[PDB]
Amino acid sequence: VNSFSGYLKLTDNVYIKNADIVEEAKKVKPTVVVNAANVYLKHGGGVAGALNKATNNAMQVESDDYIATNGPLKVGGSCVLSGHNLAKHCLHVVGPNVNKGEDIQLLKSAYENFNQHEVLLAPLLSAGIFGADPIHSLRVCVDTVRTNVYLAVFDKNLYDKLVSSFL
Ligand SMILES: O=C1CC[C@@H](c2ccccc2)N1Nc1ncnc2[nH]c(Br)cc12
Repeated sequence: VNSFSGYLKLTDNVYIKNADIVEEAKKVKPTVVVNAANVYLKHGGGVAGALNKATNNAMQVESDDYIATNGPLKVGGSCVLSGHNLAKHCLHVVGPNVNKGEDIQLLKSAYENFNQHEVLLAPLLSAGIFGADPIHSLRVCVDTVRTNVYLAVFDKNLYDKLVSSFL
């Protein structure tokens, strides 16, 4: 039993809700919140910009130190950093950005990072400003993640379409 509330159950382990991931994180304080990161951990917009703003830029300060020490992430890769006031940990995961021309096959590799954590609050990777089809992203999530994932979808119109079309 965990503290997530109001989710529709898609599969044994995948759940979905129309919610702002920022407000959901602030309420649940999950062990792991997933960020829709880029390789430079520059949290300027989309989910990343919103999560970082909610930390009063502390996520960005921590991220800049991480990059100065370790260099950029790989597309499809991840790193674990602090969750600040939102969660215990933030798993920064880099899905391919279609608006940069990156290989959508890397989306499965991106979701594989979730399997290192028993329970996660997460957005749909490569959706939104990353330019991929969110229906496809949900399919890859369901077919790749085996741990318990609670997906927050900000756009209500998109949420209804994802549910109505789910196989
Ligand atoms: O609906 C969706 C589906 C695609 C996803 C997204 C991911 C990265 C960049 C842009 C969009 N997205 N957006 C949010 N998903 C969850 N929580 C959110 N909070 C805010 Br603000 C936006 C937001």
